[PDB]
Amino acid sequence: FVPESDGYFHSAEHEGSINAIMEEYRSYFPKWMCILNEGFNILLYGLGSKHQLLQSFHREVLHKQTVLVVNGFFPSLTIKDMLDSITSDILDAGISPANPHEAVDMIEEEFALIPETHLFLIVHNLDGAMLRNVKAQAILSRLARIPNIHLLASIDHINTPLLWDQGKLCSFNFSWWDCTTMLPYTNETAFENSALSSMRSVFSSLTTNSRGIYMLIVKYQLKNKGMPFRDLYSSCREAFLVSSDLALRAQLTEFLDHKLVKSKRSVDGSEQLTIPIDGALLQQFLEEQE
Amino acid sequence: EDYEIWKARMLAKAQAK
Amino acid sequence: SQIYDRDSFNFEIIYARFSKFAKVSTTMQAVERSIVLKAFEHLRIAELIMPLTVQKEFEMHKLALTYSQIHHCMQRYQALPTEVAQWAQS
Amino acid sequence: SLELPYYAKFLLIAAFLASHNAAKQDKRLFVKLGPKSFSIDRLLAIFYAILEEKVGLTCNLLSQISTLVHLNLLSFVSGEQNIMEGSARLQCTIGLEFVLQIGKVVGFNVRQYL
Amino acid sequence: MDPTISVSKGCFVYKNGATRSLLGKEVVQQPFYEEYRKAWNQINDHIADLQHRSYARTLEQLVDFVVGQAEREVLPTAALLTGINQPDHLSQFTALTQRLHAQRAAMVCVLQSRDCATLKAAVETLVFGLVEDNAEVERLRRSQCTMKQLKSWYTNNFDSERRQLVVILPDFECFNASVLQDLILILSAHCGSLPFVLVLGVATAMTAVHGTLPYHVSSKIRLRVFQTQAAPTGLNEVLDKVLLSPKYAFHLSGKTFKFLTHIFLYYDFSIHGFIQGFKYCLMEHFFGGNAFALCTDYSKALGRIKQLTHEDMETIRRLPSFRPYVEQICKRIIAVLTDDDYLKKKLPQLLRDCLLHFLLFRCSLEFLTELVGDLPRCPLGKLRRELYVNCLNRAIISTPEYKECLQMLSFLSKDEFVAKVNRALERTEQFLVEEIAPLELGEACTAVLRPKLEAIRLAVDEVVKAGRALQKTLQLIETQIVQDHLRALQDAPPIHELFVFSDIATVRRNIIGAPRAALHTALNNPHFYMQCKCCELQDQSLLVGTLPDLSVVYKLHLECGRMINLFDWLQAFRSVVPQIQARFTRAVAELQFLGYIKMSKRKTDHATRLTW
DNA sequence: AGATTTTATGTTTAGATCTTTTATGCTTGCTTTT
DNA sequence: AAAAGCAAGCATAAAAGATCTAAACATAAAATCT
Repeated sequence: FVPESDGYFHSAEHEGSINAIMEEYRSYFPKWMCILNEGFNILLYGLGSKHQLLQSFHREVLHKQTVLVVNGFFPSLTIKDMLDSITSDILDAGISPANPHEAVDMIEEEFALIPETHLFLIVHNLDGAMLRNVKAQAILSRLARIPNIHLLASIDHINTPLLWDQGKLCSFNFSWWDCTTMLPYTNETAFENSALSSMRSVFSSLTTNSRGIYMLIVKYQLKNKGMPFRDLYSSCREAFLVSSDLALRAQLTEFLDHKLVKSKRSVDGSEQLTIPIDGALLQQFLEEQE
Repeated sequence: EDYEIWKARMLAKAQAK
Repeated sequence: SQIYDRDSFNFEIIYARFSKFAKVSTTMQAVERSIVLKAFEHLRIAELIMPLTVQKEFEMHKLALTYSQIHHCMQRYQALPTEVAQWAQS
Repeated sequence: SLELPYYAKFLLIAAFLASHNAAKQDKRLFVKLGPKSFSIDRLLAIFYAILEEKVGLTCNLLSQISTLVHLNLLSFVSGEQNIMEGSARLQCTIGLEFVLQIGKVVGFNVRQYL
Repeated sequence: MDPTISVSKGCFVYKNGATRSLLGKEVVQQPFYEEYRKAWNQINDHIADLQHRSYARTLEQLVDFVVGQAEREVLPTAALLTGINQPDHLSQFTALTQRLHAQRAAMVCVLQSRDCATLKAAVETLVFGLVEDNAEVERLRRSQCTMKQLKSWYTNNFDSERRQLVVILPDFECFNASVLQDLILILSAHCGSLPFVLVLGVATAMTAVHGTLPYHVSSKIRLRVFQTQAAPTGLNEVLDKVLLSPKYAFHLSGKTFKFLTHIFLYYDFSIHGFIQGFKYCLMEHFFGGNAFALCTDYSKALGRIKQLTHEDMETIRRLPSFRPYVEQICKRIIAVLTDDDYLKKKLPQLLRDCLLHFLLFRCSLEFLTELVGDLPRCPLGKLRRELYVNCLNRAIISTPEYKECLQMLSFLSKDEFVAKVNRALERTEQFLVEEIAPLELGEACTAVLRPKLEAIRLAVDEVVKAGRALQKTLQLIETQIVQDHLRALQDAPPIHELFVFSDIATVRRNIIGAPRAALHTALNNPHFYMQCKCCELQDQSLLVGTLPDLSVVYKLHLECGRMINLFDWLQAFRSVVPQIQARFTRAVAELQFLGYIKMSKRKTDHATRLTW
């Protein structure tokens, strides 16, 4: 792979083949055990999902050693959660100190106190959604520096080694391994990190006066191809759809909560009330209400 | 040349000698 | 400040305007750029120069003085060389 | 007197050209105030344009980018939180004479591209 | 789904009796693990001894600086112009703390940049490091380790005796500037009451020290500059004294040698990464079987031959150099290819032949490198390592550069020529006395080499006591040293595969990491990995319709411009091949997960490519 | 009848939140040199 | 005429600035062990 800069300056059979590929990567495992015994850490950099491969390594080989699986594709994990997990469950040392590097110093002391109590550490997606900051990678490199702790990890993003400087890449004593499974990224993309019908479904739950207020904004939008707030207020007080200004502000706050209406303030202080839907579907919606 | 067919052909060249 | 009507300056602009005098000053030829930079930091720690609130040599700055204060410093100064006293007038 | 690896020298002079040559002149120099901001892909494009050897994009090269950042030879004028998303902006923070010394040791004449 | 895949937790303990040598006994008791551990412990201890003997002079100067401050306001401070390879210097600062504690001259805190984001945290880690370091020489909470408590502790302890309070700052470039200047002003405020010494670790140059210290801060600084030796000089010292030593039976090939030095000189100046790469080369060599546990010193090698089973006999037969050894030999080759015990009885001669050839290679190299690298323009390079790579990679006499060396040595005047060959003779004889005589199988190596050196010295006496004799002297140097004892690695004596390591492809794969190349050749031609009978492309831009779904979306992505509307992309993918829209959404989501695209925010239903 | 973890509680500081306001940047819409 | 170049415009977002809150830390009431 030797990219050209001119692109920047001008800017079935598959199941059996995948099973043979997975059986070869399953055959690699004793070599990984010897490589982890010599102090190197394993890094996988294939195309497809490597979740099942590292789960098979935890299941078939590390069935009795201490293991902390870490799901790096989790949107909401924190490095405090992982250090708290090690400090509380592996060592029974209680909660880790609030400074993460103090927690790594504590983990290094307590793991210096116990030889031949190895802690395997499997991190699917070391380039995770909350591990992409430099600080969490510094914590993971300081943890992988420990002789007791061994590390297996997955890599998926193309720009991952931009956050590993030579100090982290020396603490991460990686043995790179091309584990290119062709499996789809189901679990890695299942999480949160990666409409006229909904408008009808929320319009059905509204009361009659809320239907009248939204129909007034729909009629003004189709008539003008966002309405100022004062016209909606005078139209509602003429049609008796509201008691005072504050109930109308509560109804528009409910519409902002259910995203039927976008409120764009003007420089003059008037509030504009756009409906964020194209006018053909809005005309069909007005025809649906008749 | 595979090792098995080479070893077999060399043994044949020895036994034919 | 008098030319650009109180625009924010920089160490590079002020060092260039100083070196244009220093090349013909016949007493300031010997200074290194590092000595002028440490003199600029000495101006900055007295709060005669204040940052607009980027490298330390390129940070923008503001003079904290009226021109009349510098003009009275020009008269109150002891043993001022005549070349600097002539350069101050123009 | 700053001894450097070879590809770190090419990365550093490419970052100097990225911060000194402005965004518009790369199309005329490479298809064949202050220092300017530059994105990391602009740095890799200028590095591949001046390299004339084409090494692959290994882990070690982007590791050289990050460890040049850690030595305050480069800087993070913005971005920081999203180095990997391409929104990061770097800024080279060295003088011209060190670049000419690196181009003497390397043999790459920097002044042709300025 | 899987129990590990939870919507709530992110980490999953599988504790098995953890309180507060991974391999089984079959592997550790195997002989190849024993020989690998022995060779690795020898090589690692020799490299650590070389690093300590190179650091020892600067260590004595720093310890003399601290004791000289102890014999005696500005804080004394010692900049240490260390190299770019920052992780390697923690052993240097640790040796400094060991010397300062052994002399009882000082107590040392070490201030990492990770511990000092703010002035409060810097003062807390500084006082905590000094108090706990004194406690560890012969635990307060970090909230209460004020500088006043440091003064009270120093008065309660060492006022009756003065220990220096050395504060190492190993990563000076990584510090926040305001925190560092405030810390220097704080330590300068306490001088006289508390004796501080502030050694530093400047990876770049002294201009960085003069830049980050302002006029006010440098008013209170009395710094002295020490210089650690350059990283390439340390690499050359390790490569000449360790990887080319006669006493180790394991040798790298010239390709692996050039590859590890290419990683050092062209990427990172870390000695530690070169050592870990050599360790991976040693492990990849020695984990091939007990036949590679024969690769050791000669007596243990004879014991390993008498230990051997049958799979080791098969893997000493399979290796490529045995086939020329067999065809250059009938009943003897039936006894070699079948009888097994005859090969067990014939192994010691081949092992002594290989070890003697590598000893003669090192001695003839110690001859030739002075005589070649003293020359101007240096066709074969200066140091021993370049001639090592050159004589191993290809036959040396057939190279044009050897013809250039013979020509430029033929053009010499008689006095410098005779002085050069006599310098090569004295250097080779000093090497034969110093380094080959203690070694096992070194007496036979000296017995082979020494008459040839006496014949070259007699040719030198013949050219002294008498124009065209210089060509005869060059012929004697060529055919008793370069031709016989400096063969190319393919022309090495048979079963040299036990001793060299030439498998560069798998080790280059497992050391040099290139995720982008694997993602590129997997997203362009899946047939390289999947090996389908239908998915092969005659060229990489074909876009066939039987491809895996990520590849078709990736190619329709690759073949256009920057901003990409999703809709015509979907029409093109639907034209190539409901559930099809869900497959397109899954492919776009995976391709976003790899970082190849990203969704636009200012414009809905669009995507920008992050690659070029 | 007195010392020791043990536990329940209150305080404080760092982090999440609401809100305004300001800005660079992402895209657009012309605009203009080669 | 083709593609690089200057005002325009809304928008994520970034500072910020107060503000409120959740968890870490110091501390007191109290069963527990002697």
